[PDB]
Amino acid sequence: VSRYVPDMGDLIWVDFDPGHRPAVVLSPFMYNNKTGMCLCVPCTTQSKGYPFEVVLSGQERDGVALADQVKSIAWRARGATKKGTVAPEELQLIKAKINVLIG
Amino acid sequence: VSRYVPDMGDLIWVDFHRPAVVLSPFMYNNKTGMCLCVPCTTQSKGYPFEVVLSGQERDGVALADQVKSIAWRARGATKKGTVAPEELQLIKAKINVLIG
Amino acid sequence: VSRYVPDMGDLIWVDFDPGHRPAVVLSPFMYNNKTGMCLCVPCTTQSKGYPFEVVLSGQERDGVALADQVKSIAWRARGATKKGTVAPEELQLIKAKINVLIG
Amino acid sequence: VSRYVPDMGDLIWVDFHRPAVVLSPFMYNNKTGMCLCVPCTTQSKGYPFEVVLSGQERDGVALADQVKSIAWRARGATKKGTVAPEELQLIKAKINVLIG
Amino acid sequence: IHSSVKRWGNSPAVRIPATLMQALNLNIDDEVKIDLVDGKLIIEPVRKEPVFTLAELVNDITPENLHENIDWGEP
Amino acid sequence: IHSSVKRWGNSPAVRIPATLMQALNLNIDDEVKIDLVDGKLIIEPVRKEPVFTLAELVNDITPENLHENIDWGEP
Repeated sequence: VSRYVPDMGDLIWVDFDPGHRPAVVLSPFMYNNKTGMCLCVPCTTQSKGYPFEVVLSGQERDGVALADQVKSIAWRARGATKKGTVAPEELQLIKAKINVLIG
Repeated sequence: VSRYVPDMGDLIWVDFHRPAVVLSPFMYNNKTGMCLCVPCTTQSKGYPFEVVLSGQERDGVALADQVKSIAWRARGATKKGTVAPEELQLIKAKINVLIG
Repeated sequence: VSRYVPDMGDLIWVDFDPGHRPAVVLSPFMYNNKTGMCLCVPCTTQSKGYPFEVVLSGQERDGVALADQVKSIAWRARGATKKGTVAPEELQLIKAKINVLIG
Repeated sequence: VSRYVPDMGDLIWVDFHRPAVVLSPFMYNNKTGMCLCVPCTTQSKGYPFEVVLSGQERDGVALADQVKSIAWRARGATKKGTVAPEELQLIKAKINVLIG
Repeated sequence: IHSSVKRWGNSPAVRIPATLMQALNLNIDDEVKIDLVDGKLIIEPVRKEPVFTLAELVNDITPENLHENIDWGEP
Repeated sequence: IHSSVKRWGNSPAVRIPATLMQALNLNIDDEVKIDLVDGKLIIEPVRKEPVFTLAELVNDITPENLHENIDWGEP
C-alpha cells in the first residue's frame, strides 16, 4: 500500500471531521514516519502583519504561516495530504521566529 | 483584579485534567493571552522525549515533542508548580534537535 | 509552448513515417537543444549476444542497445518522445564499447 | 575476386553523392560489412564541428558530429582518397568531447 | 560512496541516501552552500540565518494584528 | 553558491545549475563519488570505467550474432 509520509518543509492539508487546515511541517521524515506525529505550524489567508507571520510565496493561494502556533499533530491518524513545499528561506524564517519563543 | 499570568517554566492546569509545562516567555504570554507548552503525564515509559520533572508528585514527566499553543487567557489556567530551568532546558534541547 | 529536449542517457522514441525506433541519447542537452540533432544508439528486443550489445535493465520491455550503430539524428525535425532513462552504468558500457571503434 | 574493404581514414563514396570519412578500424569493417563514418561537404561555413581535410579537391570538410553507421558491404563503397591520421584525430577528439 | 547526477525537472541534481543526510545533520528543505575548489564539487550547510529578538517581535504585536488560536478540529 | 537539499522521489537530492555542471565537465547520467570528510559533503567524478579492447569484441562477433543496420526511416 502506498502512503504519504511528510517531510520537513512540506505544506500539507490536515484533515478533521468534516474539512482541513493547511500547515507547514517542521519535524523530519524519520520522526514523522516512526511516530505518526509531526510538529507543524498552521497557515491562513488572513494576514494581519502580525510579527510571527511568515509569508509563503508561489503557492496556490496567498497566505502566511503563524510561526508561534507550533502544534504536534497526529497526521497519520487524521490522514494528511501533500499540497506543496515551502521555500528553504521561508522555513528558516519560521524556525527563527519559533526560536525566539522556545529556543 | 489580581490575575495569574503564566511564566516560562510554570506547570499549569488548563480548563476545558490537562497539566502542561509552559515554554514561552512571560512577556509573550502576557501580551497575547497565548503560550507554548508541552503536556505532562504521570507515568514514565522510556519514550525518548520524556523529561523527568523532579520534586513533582503528580504528572512528573514532560513529553517534549508534543508542543502546542494554547489560549490560556480565554480558557483559564491555574498554576500547580514550577519546573527547574535545568529541566526546561532539557525539554527545549530535545525540541531543537527535532525541528531547529 | 512546452517541448521535450533530450538529455544524455534518455531513452527516446524517434519517429519516422509512419512508426518509431527506441534509442539511447549519447550527446548533451546543450548540443541537442542548440542543433536539433543528437547522437544516439538504437535499441532492439532482438538480442543475439553480439558483443556490441548492452543490456538495458528495468525498462518496459527487455532489450539491448546496439553500441556500434551510433547515429546522428534530427530529433527535433522528427519529433522525439522520452520513454525513460538508462542507468549510469549502462551508459558507461555503451560509451566504452563505442570507444573501441572511434575513440 | 579482389574487393575493396574500407580502412580507417579512407574517404569513400557510398552507393544508394555521399562522401564520408571512415572512422572505424579495418578489422571491424571487414568482419561486419559495416563501418562508422562522418559525412563530407565541399563548403566550410564556420560550423564548430567542421574539420578541414587538406589535399582534398572535392568535399574538403568533414562534419565530425554527424557520425553514422553504414552498411558499406551491402550498399557498395568506392575509395576516393585518404585522410591524414592527424585530421582523423581532430574528428575523433571532437566526437569524444561531445559524447565520451 | 557512489551516486549520480541526473535531471530533476529542469535541473541537474545528485541523490544521497537518507542515512548519509542524517549522518551529516542536514534535513530536507535545508539551504546549502556549494563552493567549488580544485576538482571536487563542494557542498556545505549554511551558518547564517535570520535572527530576531523577543523584544522586536513581541513589541510589534498589537490588539489589531493578534490572531486567535487555530481550531485544529478532531479526527 | 547556494543550493538546497530536497526530496526527489524517495531520496534527498541537491540542485546544481547547468552552467556549473558544465563548468565541471559532468553530464546528466554521470556516476559520481561522494566521499565525506570533516564537515563538507564531497562529490567527485569517477575515473574508473569498463575497458574493452578491439580484439576482444571483434573476435566475439559471429555470422550468427551479427545485426543488420537499423533502418531509421525518414520524417
